[PDB]
Amino acid sequence: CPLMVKVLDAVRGSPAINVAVHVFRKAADDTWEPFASGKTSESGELHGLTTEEEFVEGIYKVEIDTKSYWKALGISPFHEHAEVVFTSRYTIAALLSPYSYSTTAVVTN
Amino acid sequence: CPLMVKVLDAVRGSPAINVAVHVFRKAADDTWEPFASGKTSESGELHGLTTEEEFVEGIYKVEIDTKSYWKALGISPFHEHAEVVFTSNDSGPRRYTIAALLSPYSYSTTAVVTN
Amino acid sequence: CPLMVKVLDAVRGSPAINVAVHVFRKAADDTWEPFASGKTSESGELHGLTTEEEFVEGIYKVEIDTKSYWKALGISPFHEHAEVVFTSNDSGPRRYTIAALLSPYSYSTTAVVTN
Amino acid sequence: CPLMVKVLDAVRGSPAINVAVHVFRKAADDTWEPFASGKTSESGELHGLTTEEEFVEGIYKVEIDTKSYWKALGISPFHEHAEVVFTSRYTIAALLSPYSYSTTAVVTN
Repeated sequence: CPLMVKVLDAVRGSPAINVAVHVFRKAADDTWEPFASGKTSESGELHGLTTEEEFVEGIYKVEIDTKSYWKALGISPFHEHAEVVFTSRYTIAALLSPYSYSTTAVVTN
Repeated sequence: CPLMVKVLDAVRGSPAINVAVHVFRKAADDTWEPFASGKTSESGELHGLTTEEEFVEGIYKVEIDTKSYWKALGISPFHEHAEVVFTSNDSGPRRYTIAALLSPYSYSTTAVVTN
Repeated sequence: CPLMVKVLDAVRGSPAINVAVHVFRKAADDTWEPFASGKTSESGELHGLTTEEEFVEGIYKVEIDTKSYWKALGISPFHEHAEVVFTSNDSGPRRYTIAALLSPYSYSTTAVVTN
Repeated sequence: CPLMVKVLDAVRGSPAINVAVHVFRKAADDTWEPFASGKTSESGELHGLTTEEEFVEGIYKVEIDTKSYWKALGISPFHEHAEVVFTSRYTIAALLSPYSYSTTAVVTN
């Protein structure tokens, strides 16, 4: 798999577990088409979203449902989600706080 | 002025100047409607985007054109832009500062919400 | 005033108020000598730490007491403090803003250096 | 090993390779005693710094030599190093830019 998503919780110092992640690809008609989705594991990682064959050149959006994550912990956060948009191994990492997030791409191989 | 945007450059240690910023509001048909826009100043700040009267409760998106900024500096970037999506909340008086710190392969955004 | 410190709270989305900040300068015997200190204001900013005349080229450490801040909010933190160590450089006129964004298990610090 | 250090480069979107890391422990006389050191690998990770037996309760400082890293890439950075100070699995992660860094602790098991 050429795409992995890793989510960390900066309040608890832990992986962010069971976070929903949705991936979209921009279609020829300029709309966002749903591409893949999943939930982070106990390690905060989401593997297997796609394959080398399916992950063609294009514009991709990774939407991380941070709001549901914080609300399940009792926290009303600022952001609706964390959005990562890029043109195409990619690791998309997100570090979450209730009123802040950071995202980093690590691109290897 | 209930909404300000501030952008910093983590490579040069400087305000990120002349960065395009677009604000959208989610419409009833679930599309994003352009709302306001501008360019960051020499202090990296964008003031005057909206008014207390216009900035009603709703879902907003602030799109920061980071890719064009890094292209102007000759540094290859990862992201097309930085997007900040939030629901505003008129429970008490509020001012929103959306702060973004930019690196070519990383950004962070923070909301500073004050009375 | 060539050196300012600004601290934000990523959990509450607010300036980090009443945070103790200590500045040190490296002495000839390689020890850290206290130089200046204060507490952040209601805007999360600490002004007036030093003067252009006092702030000569050297190695400085800015220590932000993040642990006491999180203890006051009742949130268990990881770090004892946030430390920012840098060499100042009087090649042209400069102002230094040391900005820190605090979470209980994470912080980021950025230098904004302007003419 | 109860302590791992991971360093990422936010300019290139890559692990930060061959970064020097020094660990100190505060002694009873209130001085910093050198505890362990190493260099990050091709994955940006530094494993094996210590053992469960050696990593007793105490105050630790992890000093990451970011200045040498940037200077080897032609960049004159702001910070002399990134310092992480904490009282005691710990993963200390640092994300580096020339005028900014972030550090996050991920504490598991």
